[PDB]
Amino acid sequence: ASGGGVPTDEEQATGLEREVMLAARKGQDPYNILAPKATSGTKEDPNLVPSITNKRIVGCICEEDNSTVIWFWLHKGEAQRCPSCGTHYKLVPHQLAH
Amino acid sequence: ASAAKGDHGGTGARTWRFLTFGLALPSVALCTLNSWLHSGHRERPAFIPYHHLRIRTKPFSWGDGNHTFFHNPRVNPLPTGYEK
Amino acid sequence: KIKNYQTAPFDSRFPNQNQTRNCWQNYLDFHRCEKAMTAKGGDVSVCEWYRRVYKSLCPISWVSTWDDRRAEGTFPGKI
Amino acid sequence: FENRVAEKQKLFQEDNGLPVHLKGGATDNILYRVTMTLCLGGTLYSLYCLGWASFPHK
Amino acid sequence: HQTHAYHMVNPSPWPLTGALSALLMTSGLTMWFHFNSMTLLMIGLTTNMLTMYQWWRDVIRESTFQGHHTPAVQKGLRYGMILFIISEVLFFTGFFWAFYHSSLAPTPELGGCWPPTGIHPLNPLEVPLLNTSVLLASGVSITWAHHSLMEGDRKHMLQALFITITLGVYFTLLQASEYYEAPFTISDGVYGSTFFVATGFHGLHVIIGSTFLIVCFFRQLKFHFTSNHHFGFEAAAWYWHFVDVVWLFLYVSIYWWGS
Amino acid sequence: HYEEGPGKNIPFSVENKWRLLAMMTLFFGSGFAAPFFIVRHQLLKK
Amino acid sequence: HETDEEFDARWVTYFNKPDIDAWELRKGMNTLVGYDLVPEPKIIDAALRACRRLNDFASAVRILEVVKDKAGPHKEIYPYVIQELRPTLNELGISTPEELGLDKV
Amino acid sequence: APDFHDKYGNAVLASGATFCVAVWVYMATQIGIEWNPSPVGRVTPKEWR
Amino acid sequence: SVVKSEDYALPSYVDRRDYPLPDVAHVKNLSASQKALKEKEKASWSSLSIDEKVELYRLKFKESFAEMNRSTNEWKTVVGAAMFFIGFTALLLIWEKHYVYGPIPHTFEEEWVAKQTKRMLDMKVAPIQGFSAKWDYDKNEWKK
Amino acid sequence: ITAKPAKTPTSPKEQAIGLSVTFLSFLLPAGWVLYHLDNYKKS
Amino acid sequence: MFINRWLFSTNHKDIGTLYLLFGAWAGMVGTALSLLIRAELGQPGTLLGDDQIYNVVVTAHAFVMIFFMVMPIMIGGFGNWLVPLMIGAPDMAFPRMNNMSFWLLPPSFLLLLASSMVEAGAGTGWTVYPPLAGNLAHAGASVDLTIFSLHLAGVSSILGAINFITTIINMKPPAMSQYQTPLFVWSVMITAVLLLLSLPVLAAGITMLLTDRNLNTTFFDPAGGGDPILYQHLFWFFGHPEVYILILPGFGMISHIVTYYSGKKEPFGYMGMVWAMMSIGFLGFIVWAHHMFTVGMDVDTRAYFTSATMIIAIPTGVKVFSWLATLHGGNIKWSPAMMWALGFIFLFTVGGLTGIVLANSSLDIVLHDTYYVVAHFHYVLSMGAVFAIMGGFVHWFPLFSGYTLNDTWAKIHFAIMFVGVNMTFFPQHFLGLSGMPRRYSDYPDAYTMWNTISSMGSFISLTAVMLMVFIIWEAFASKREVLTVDLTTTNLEWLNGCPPPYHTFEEPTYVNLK
Amino acid sequence: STALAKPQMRGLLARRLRFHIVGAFMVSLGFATFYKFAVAEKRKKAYADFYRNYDSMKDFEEMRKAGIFQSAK
Amino acid sequence: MAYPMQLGFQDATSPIMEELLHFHDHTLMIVFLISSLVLYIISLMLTTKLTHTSTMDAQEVETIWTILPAIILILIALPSLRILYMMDEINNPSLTVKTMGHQWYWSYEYTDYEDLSFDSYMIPTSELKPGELRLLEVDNRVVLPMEMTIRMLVSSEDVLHSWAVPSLGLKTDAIPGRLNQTTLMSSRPGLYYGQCSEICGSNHSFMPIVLELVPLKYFEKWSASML
Ligand SMILES: CCCCCCCCCCCCCCCCCC(=O)OCC(COC(=O)CCCCCCCCCCCCCCCCC)OC(=O)CCCCCCCCCCCCCCCCC
Ligand code: HEA
Ligand SMILES: CCCCC/C=C\C/C=C\C/C=C/C/C=C\CCCC(=O)O[C@H](COC(=O)CCCCCCCCCCCCCCCCC)COP(=O)(O)OCCN
Ligand SMILES: CCCCCC/C=C\CCCCCCCCCC(=O)O[C@H](COC(=O)CCCCCCCCCCCCCCC)COP(=O)(O)OC[C@@H](O)CO
Ligand SMILES: CCCCCCCCCCO[C@@H]1O[C@H](CO)[C@@H](O[C@H]2O[C@H](CO)[C@@H](O)[C@H](O)[C@@H]2O)[C@@H](O)[C@H]1O
Ligand code: CUA
Ligand SMILES: [Cu+2]
Ligand SMILES: [Mg+2]
Ligand code: NA
Ligand SMILES: [Zn+2]
Repeated sequence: ASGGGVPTDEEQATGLEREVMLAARKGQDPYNILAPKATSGTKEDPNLVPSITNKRIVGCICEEDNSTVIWFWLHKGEAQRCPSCGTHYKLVPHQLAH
Repeated sequence: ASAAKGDHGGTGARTWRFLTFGLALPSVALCTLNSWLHSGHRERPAFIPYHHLRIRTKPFSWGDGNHTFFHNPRVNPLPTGYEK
Repeated sequence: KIKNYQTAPFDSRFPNQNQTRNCWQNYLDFHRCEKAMTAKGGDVSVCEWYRRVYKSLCPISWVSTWDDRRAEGTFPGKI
Repeated sequence: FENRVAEKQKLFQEDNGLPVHLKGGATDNILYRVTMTLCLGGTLYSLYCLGWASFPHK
Repeated sequence: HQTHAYHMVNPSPWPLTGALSALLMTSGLTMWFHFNSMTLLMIGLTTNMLTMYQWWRDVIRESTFQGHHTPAVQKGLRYGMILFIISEVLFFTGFFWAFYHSSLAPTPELGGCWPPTGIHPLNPLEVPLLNTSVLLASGVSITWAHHSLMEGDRKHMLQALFITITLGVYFTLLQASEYYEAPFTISDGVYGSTFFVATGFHGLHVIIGSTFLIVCFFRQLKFHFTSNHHFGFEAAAWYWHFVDVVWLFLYVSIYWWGS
Repeated sequence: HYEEGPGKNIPFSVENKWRLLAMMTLFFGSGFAAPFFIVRHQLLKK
Repeated sequence: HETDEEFDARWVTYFNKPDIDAWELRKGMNTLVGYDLVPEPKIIDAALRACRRLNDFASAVRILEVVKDKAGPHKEIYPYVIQELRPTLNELGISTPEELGLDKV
Repeated sequence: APDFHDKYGNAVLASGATFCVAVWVYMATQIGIEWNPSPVGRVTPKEWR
Repeated sequence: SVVKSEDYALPSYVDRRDYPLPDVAHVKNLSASQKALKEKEKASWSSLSIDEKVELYRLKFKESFAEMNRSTNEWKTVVGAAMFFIGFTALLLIWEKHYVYGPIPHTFEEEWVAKQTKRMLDMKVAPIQGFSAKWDYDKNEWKK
Repeated sequence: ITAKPAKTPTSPKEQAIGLSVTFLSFLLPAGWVLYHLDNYKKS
Repeated sequence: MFINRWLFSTNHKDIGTLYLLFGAWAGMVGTALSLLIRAELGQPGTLLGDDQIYNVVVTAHAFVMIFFMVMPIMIGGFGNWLVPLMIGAPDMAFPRMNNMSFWLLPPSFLLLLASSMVEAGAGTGWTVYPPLAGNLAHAGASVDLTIFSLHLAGVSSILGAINFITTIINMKPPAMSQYQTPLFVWSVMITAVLLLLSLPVLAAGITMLLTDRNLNTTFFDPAGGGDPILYQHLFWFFGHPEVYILILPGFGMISHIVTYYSGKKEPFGYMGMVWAMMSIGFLGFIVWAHHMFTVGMDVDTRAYFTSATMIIAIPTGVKVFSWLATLHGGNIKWSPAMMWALGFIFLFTVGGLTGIVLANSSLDIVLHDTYYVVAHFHYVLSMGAVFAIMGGFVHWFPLFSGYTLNDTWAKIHFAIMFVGVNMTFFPQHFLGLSGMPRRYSDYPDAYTMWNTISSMGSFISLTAVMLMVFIIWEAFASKREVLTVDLTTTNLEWLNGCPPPYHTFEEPTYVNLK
Repeated sequence: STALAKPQMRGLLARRLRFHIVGAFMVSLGFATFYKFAVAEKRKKAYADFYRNYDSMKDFEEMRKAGIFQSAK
Repeated sequence: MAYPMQLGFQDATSPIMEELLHFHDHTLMIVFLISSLVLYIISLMLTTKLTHTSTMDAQEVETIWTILPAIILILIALPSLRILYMMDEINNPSLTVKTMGHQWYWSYEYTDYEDLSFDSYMIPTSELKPGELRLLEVDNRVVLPMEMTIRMLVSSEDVLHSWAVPSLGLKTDAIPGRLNQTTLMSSRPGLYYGQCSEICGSNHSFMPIVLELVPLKYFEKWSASML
């Protein structure tokens, strides 16, 4: 009626599929599968933008449902503000898979 | 329809095998029966060179150009009638 | 028996632009009728309306092909 | 049968710079060369045939 | 190093060999229909098969062996296979439309009736009904295969899949034997034309679907599939259900209603 | 890896503007001329 | 959405913020000139004084420029605006574009 | 510093235009093109039968 | 002041009437007197001279509104050049008429046309408005 | 858009050359076929 | 290295580059065919002395412009360069399949060339209607080579459609919904759904024609009970969605170019523009028998197809008015791309309007198969589409190459092309009203003057085309490298520089939810 | 030296649009008027007048006598 | 026939074609107002230095621009479909004539009483009589009674063709295996010309149609003499 013999992802998943699986398990998202949640985005509480280098593109949707997305390179250093709405973003660089 | 049986507790592998061997394959056995029983050569009809049938606007790209790909001499007449 | 024929009148069975079935149906009616008469030793003259209607409507080459196929025994409609 | 997928995962993740279609070894090369020879040869021959068919053969 | 989950594919020769194999098959059918020769066509068919084989072999290397199929990749491939089945359903729709067009308005050359004068249709309650039960049964067994795999059951997945494949082969041999026995041909007017072209492209799809399930059978034998990650098997099942539904429309339309 | 940058992401050379002129000439010129030589070809078969 | 008086006061306050920074100066001016109006002298007055607090004489002249620009073909508008800002201009020592010859092409 | 247009504009405009008018008037009137305009107000009808 | 390709990701200068306060100053490295000028700008602007004020504007901005909005003579090169290539086209058409086209049908001969026009009027071609409507059949001439 | 000065400027003379050679590459081969159409028609 | 890059590509941008090159070269073939057409008609009498060759030229002109110029440029060329850049995606979903869609095109084009070289070519019209396209009135390989050509172009565009739908649905940033993607990316997704659904039906119908010609089937042959008119329904069931496929990516490009050179952050009424493209794409499936108003169709069927065809004007007008509203209030930059786009707004509107005159089956009786239809579709299709392609090419050329065009030369090119196409096609309206049939190698004498002028306009557009080739050479010859580009904050495709690196978005963009 | 009166400073673009859209509607009425009279009614009157006293037998006799017909000399 | 420099339709010979002219005049006036409103607004949007670039609300203006077209379309569809149903209403013809297309000539059959048929070929240009029209004249014209409703039935004995007479408002495809019907009524005697309107091979341009419309008594004698 039953019996086994089929591998599981735990046993057999490899390469990037396994990396994504093992990160999900720890609740981390190094391959950017999820949407980040906004902070209040003030100068004291900037949105924090992980990157592996010293600049990353940010798209800001200034208000919920805006169809227009505002795009700009976010550089390592002091917080920058969206050119449309002023919300603050600060880059937090570096590293990944040990 | 529900069909006329019951189960729905869960449609797992055991349930689908139960259907495979208890409904699906038994149907196939029945219809194999019924077919191979209404089989046996029905007697062929008078050839009539109807112009809407046995079309030949170009020779076929095989054999002598005038035989269909799965030609059966018993039941497929040529435009000029059944083969000798 | 009610004549003065100019051409085939409008027929509400075939009210659209494609008139192929009108020509075909009157050809069939004529020959069915003429089978019935000729056989029943009756008289072909009652079949005349259909002859008039199909001669008006049917391309000559179609009447002529269907006539050859009747003689040949390969006409596909039932008469 | 036994599960040899781990062996295969190691072969294909070997850091030798080969592209996937050649990473299985010399046989991938032979099959690649037979396929590309037939496509290119058959393409030269279709052109020949168009050449032939482009002209009346009285 | 990327930090998205998508797959950058190695540069590959298979797109160009598949494009050239299309050129050789189509110019080869031209040579076969017009210049009395099969040479170009045999080369095209051979390159097409080599291309498919290396191409899908690489997809498996990328997934099973290299781990490039993350969930985002897999979701892509799901949409891809559904979009493809939709294009095939449309291709079929044009042949159904040809069938209905000819049969609902039979012309004078036919006798003005459907089935045309002089056509003797197959009895739909004979081999045609057998073929319907054989394909419907293969929809049940393949669903059993799918639940066995998801449940981790290697031997029953295998056995349910083998049974699915045997039923596909049986439909193919029954239909091949019907084609031979049929008293009408593809050259018997629009009756033969619609019957054989519609059922023939459906027949081709059964053969392609059974080859797809056979590839899954061999991949299962080598343990490629995990109980949770087995998209090639799901794609083959979707395509098989597609072929089963086209069959049901063909059976109701052409064999039953058009008899 | 592959060359990148202006003039390098294309399958033709823009290194010399006169050799590129010749190339663009042959390329566009051969597409434009082809239908003329096809008409001539058909008129010459009879 | 609001009365003219409320719109103007919103913008007056905006530019009057004492510690307004350079980014906020440029964001205000760049957003303001997107609207279908020439800014009231009172708005302009606040933005010029923001330029003062920010030690930026260049942007004060540019602001006067963009006023003239936003009036398009309505020639009467800019001199009316300058008329009205004259006490501020005198007080802060801001020269007009025309006084610096920056209106010639 | 004058650009191309400041230097050559007037010249390109005036000769392009003269040239264009000249060569079209010549093509249209001197080389035997048959425009086939209306006969109305211009052809005297003549017996044909 | 030199802009480089490697700077594409950084905020840059632009002169636009609709973006009057750009993201960066026109002049980024100041000379020593430009610097002291910046220093002076921290005191009353009434103590700056016209040239100092002009030169404070030019360090922040590249062109003034008057300048960046100026009209040009490009329209003359565009229109005269387009006329020129249109005129060149006519050389092509003159070539094609001379070397490609042979004689047109005999039906365009003047005497054929006069006869054809009479036959069109005898058949009353377009009698309501188009053609015969334009002939006076009483006075035997084109209507005035 | 702003751009750098040309790295390999194309002077008016060089432009007249590239323009003239471009035009001939479309005009001459087609000229030749069209000029000889009768030679083709009556073969 | 070269073979790996350019023959084995799996890169969206390079594949896009090859599609642009292929389409450009096709556009030269198509142009040469159109000039042959207008030479034949340029004076009364015969030029080619061979009307089977004239009809082969007419047929090839249309297959080359549509399948080998417009679709590859717009969907293969701009679609591939722009769509992944505009959603921050690292490539297409199926980057290796993407490259078969490209490579199937040269063999498809070679088949069409072969059909015209063998026998007497296929002089059928691009509709390829039986019985003229069947094995008695067109015996021999030419028509079947045309059918195979279209099979290969069909598989190309069907695999393309799957790849673009998947890419656009699956690969945007996790925060961006569909109502945050750029109008050009929606215009592609909707073109693709039309291609996915319409091509398989063209494929079924031409396969039935292939089997009629070669396997003694009789789908379209009345001797076996078939019907020529079944073929027209299958062809136009595809052929009407094809015309929307040919314009929809040009409407996406126009929305981008007008927004940009109007100095605006966004197109007026975004969701109205999404809705208008979806509405047009949907209606585009229920109108096809307006191609068949004289085949003998029932009066109620004509009334329905007239009314359904007209309705398309409503969502199309929302687009036109929304482009005007995007110009409205703008700081207008009179660049050469902007001029292409403004000439597109006006000339597409002219042509859509004569399409609405033809939608009236009563007037279409008299206009069908005359030059009024040829005039209609050269406005809305040949100019609409061509002006969108030229505006997109001049606009994005510096993104794709890293080099600027000479704008003066490009304004000159526009002026010349504008004069040419209007001198060419405007008189064709008079020819159609006055009864001149289309698909004719010669015409009654009364049609000479408008045909003469139309042929001279053709030569003007030829000059514009030679000039374009020179303009592109002069750009690559001079190598002026791009330094700065405005409005990148709302034109994501420009933000990685010109030309962007081989791999872009290896690190994806960061977009918050909130 | 007198003060400058305060002018309209807001909604100048909207004002300009309203004005010209209105003027465009006027011009549309004008053109329809002209066109009904110069094309549409002209046509109606041309056909009406032509047929009012038309005599088809007389028209035929004139054509017959000009020698145009195959069937009528 | 068309005449040199013609801009619009051939003058109407039938009450239907007259209707079409008036319906074309109404629709063209719409087409010109719309295309010139669009050109005007384009010039209007491009001719001011005043700017407004902030986000604009669309949901007010989109009403005008949906309702107003919807109304215009209805105002075209109303007269359009009136004509359409009017062409379609039961006609009672006095005569029926068949035409068969062939490559490349027409044949006509008048078989209501006698068996009359003949072929109608273009007059070659080298054989035209002085004053006759290049590409338009035929040897044997289709003679027909004037001021009488005639039923024309159209078919083909080879590829498609299409039988058209622009001044009578007529065009009906000619399809082998199919008999299409249309009706013809001329208000006037005269010669009315048309040309084949569905591509049918190398001589598509060279198979015209000429109607010769004359009083019934001429038609009757002409028929008798063609037997
Ligand atoms: C090329 C050769 C030109 C020949 C002209 C006619 C000769 C008159 C002799 C002869 C002396 C006149 C006496 C005869 C009366 C004719 C009776 C008739 O039955 O009449 C029926 C006629 C009426 O035709 C005419 O009344 C001709 C005028 C053309 C319409 C207006 C556009 C003006 C532009 C034309 C310039 C050329 C190309 C540019 C056009 C640009 C594309 C539209 O035939 C048509 O319906 C064709 C219209 C096609 C539909 C397109 C509609 C939208 C067009 C664009 C509007 C743009 C707005 C501003 C327009 C903006 C201007 C750029
Ligand atoms: C880009 C390609 C393209 C496009 C987009 C269209 C758009 C339309 N076309 Fe056309 N069409 C062709 C390409 C195109 N067409 C081709 C190639 C053929 C011929 C095929 C052949 O036989 O070979 C053809 C043929 C064709 C015919 C067949 C004519 C015949 O053969 O007799 C018809 C019939 O209705 C038709 C109608 C329309 C209509 C109503 C539109 C509408 O979609 C246009 C809607 C647009 C507007 C109306 C203008 C913008 C709107 C406003 C400014 C709002 C206000 C307007 C109103 C209220 C009216 N077209
Ligand atoms: C048993 C299950 C069926 C499998 C089919 C077996 C045969 C070979 C392979 C092709 C399969 C499918 C293609 C469908 C098209 C053609 C008809 C085929 C269906 C069939 O096989 O029909 C047979 C005729 O075959 C014939 O002509 C055969 C001619 C073979 C030529 C193949 C056709 C080539 C042209 C088709 C190209 C297809 C292009 C489609 C492109 C896809 C769109 C992108 C019927 O035999 P018969 O003797 O007439 O009648 C029986 C009387 N005893
Ligand atoms: C006698 C032969 C003559 C017949 C002619 C044609 C021949 C037959 C072709 C049969 C099709 C074989 C397809 C084999 C595909 C195998 C590769 C595969 O299935 O690839 C999978 C991805 O699926 C994927 O690409 C999905 C791949 C989609 C394949 C779609 C196949 C249909 C092709 C149809 C051709 C149709 C032409 C129709 C004519 C009109 C791999 O991912 P997983 O399975 O999740 O594995 C990963 C796990 O192991 C990790 O834990
Ligand atoms: C639709 C597109 C075409 C547009 C118009 C083309 C414009 C013409 C460009 C010139 O083309 C040439 O001109 C010739 C004459 O002017 C030819 O010489 C011919 O004429 C001679 C002199 O009459 C001889 O010297 C030569 O043999 C020769 O073949 C000829 O070969 C050709 O290349
Ligand atoms: Cu007969 Cu066209
Ligand atoms: Cu359409
Ligand atoms: Mg037609
Ligand atoms: Na000609
Ligand atoms: Zn923001």
